[PDB]
Amino acid sequence: GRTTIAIDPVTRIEGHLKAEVVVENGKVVDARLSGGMYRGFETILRGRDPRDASQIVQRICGVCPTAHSTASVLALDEAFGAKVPNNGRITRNLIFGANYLQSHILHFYHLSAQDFVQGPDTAPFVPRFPKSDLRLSKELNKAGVDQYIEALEVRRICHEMVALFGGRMPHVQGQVVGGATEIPTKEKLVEYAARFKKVRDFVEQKYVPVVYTIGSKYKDMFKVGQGFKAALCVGAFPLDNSGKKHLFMPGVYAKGKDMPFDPSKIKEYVKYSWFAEETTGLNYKEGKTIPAPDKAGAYSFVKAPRYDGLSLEVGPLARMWVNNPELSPVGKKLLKDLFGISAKKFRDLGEEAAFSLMGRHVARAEETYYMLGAIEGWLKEIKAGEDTVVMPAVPASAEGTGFTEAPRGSLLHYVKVKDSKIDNYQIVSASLWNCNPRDDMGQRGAVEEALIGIPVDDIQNPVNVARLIRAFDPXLGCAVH
Amino acid sequence: RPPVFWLQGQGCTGCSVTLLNSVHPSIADVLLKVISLEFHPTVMAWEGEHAIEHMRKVAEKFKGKFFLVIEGSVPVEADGKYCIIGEANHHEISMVDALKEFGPNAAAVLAVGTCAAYGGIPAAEGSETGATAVSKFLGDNGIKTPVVNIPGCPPHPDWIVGTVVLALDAIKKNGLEGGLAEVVKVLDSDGRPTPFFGRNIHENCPYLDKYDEGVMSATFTDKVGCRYDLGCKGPMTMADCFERKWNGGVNWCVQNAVCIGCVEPDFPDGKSPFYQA
Ligand code: SF4
Ligand code: SF4
Ligand code: FCO
Ligand SMILES: [Cl-]
Ligand SMILES: [Fe+2]
Ligand code: NI
Repeated sequence: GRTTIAIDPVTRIEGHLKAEVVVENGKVVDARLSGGMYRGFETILRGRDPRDASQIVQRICGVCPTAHSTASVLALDEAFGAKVPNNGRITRNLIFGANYLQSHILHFYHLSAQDFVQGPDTAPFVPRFPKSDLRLSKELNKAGVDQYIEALEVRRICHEMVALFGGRMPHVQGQVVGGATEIPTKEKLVEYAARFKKVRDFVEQKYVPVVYTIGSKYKDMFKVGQGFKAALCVGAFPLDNSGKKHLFMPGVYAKGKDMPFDPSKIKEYVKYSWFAEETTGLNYKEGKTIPAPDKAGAYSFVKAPRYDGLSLEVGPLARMWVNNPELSPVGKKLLKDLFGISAKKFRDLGEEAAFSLMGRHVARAEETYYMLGAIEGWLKEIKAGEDTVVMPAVPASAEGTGFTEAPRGSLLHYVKVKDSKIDNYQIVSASLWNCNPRDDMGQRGAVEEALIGIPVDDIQNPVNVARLIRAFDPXLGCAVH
Repeated sequence: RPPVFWLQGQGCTGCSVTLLNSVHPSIADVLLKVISLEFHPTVMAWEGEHAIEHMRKVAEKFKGKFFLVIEGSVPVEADGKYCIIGEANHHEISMVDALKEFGPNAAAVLAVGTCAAYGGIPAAEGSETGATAVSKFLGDNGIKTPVVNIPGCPPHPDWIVGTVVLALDAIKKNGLEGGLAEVVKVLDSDGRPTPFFGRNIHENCPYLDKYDEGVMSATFTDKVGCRYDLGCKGPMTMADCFERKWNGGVNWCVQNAVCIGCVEPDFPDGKSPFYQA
């Protein structure tokens, strides 16, 4: 009748995740996600010089540290009254934009591609499920392998681009309250542009085409994994110095309807989370982190964030859906050639196909393409030699919030400063929105709900369970912190 | 090909990402010919209890002969429940359990990253999880398996591949036993290889003259003066960043901003505030 399947560790994601699903008549009919590892950055940050935060918060997650760095300095800029020079804003975008490219490339090839591509007879590519449902021709499988290897060079080059104005990566030194620590010189801009060109080539010629092509051999995967079909974007990549227009404009989508994003509507629930019951339902500005690992009923160190009581998902899909940009020229051609679809903007594909397992991989590939244009824009806008930082004094009393989009979705950092020290620091991260447990009202998290209906016609090889999860690109370091 | 199991406790996966940045000419050979990376949750094909069972089967077949890479600290509070790394036979496996199971039967343990080496950020002021350095945990539990620390937050990939290579050479010359004896001959009192951590950043810093002159940059973007007043921790830090630099030689912390002493046992607390002398 009903079979429970627990997968711990879910692999080929970042961090510690357990998935437990119930399977009835060949489908997932229930799901619970557990983030199994906790560090407690929100309490570790208490009492430090607020400038230290932009270093500490990066160790939340070594795959997306520039997202945390960015959110933190934006929070500190606000709290310190610091006016980031124009050239510093652009430099920051160059540092952070380069890791979007690394992160999406890492995710598709090095995390996700083994879900569809058979690796060779060497560890860690073997052993695996005897019935792994790997459907690609010898030729397309070989392209998959060839590109996973090439991608190892490309993603490393991305990190080289990050380090040029960033200092090193993981964990940039180059972003601080007040802007960026190093003025781009003509020479180093030549170096960033030369590497960006090789990345651009790979994304256009290899990555976007392979996601569509592999996608075309797994069309059933566009029909499952919808969940709530509700999305959040909080905005990212300031495009002028006045905080108005952004590369990704904020918005919420739910039940077929677009609405504005109002961060006061965010509450984090803890009934099913290992935190003290009296801390449930707080906005981040009043957020508290009191761990309760023995609490009865709870099953995760991830809190449950709700927007106006809604369970929402985040990430490239959510951003591309909210913003609805033009599809890339590769996507447009491949949609036509391989799927028989003529589309012009992202939403032309329809809610059902966009919010599906494979739709999320396609949204990530498209967003990567969309990021090339933004970076090329910043490379034109940047001015060699122009100052990129101001040096503000630490205030005795202040508060600040930084909102941005991490490669995996919406991120914000709130800081409260008192006696020139951190009094409260709260983080609401991307994978916190996606991989969270039930809220106090028993409503499931986005990935939990997206698991409902996933096919498992063979309980001994239940491959689609981790496949659905991996389409969200989870990082539980971010989710839990 | 001896197996390697890569276990993550309280880490941020940054030690795996830094390794993926390696340009070391030996790295592909290490992974394809030298060892077999049999368990690594971020990159391996299999999952869950299947992955765990595979690790356990290989551990048994290679008892005494496999190597453990540990990334992240080990939290001991609340009976190990702040880090659960898997489940098999209906039993959650904490990082505490995993180290007590695999620790005794490994040939050696590489604690990669300042977390595993020394506690690092998860152990810093305000933390509540009992996060513990690998070597201390193993000792507290009477496990005598040798440990080498490769610290840094994250380490330079060449420090990781570098230590494997110097370990590989020591074993080829003298066996598993003679080999390991020779590697202690190059570890400092903090258990780290003196080839990478034997030299002080500040004594080898290109801005040393400015430091001696008393010329201090007042803003991060002034690349002419010493970074000391901006918070540079170079004077108290032992690493070769000044020479090899980071990410294919394109930059390093002191050129770009300041050194935060990421390789040192007191990181981060003893290095904080980061942006004041
Ligand atoms: S304080 Fe830092 S920048 Fe100054 S000479 Fe020493 S290591 Fe170099
Ligand atoms: S320069 Fe200092 S902070 Fe940067 S990697 Fe080296 S030791 Fe760590
Ligand atoms: N990308 C990313 Fe990290 C996550 N989830 C953040 O925020
Ligand atoms: Cl990022
Ligand atoms: Fe949080
Ligand atoms: Ni992350």
